[PDB]
Amino acid sequence: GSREVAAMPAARRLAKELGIDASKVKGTGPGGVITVEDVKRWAEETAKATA
Repeated sequence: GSREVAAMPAARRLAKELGIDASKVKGTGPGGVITVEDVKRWAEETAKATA
């Protein structure tokens, strides 16, 4: 399924609890699933940005 974006539960759950568009989170997990590390790393990438 290349014409569909996957989003595992862990990343999905946190994504919904964090308020981030998992789609915006280029998932690289087996089957195009946005991995937890993907959402977490990005979520922090935003907060990491100071200026």
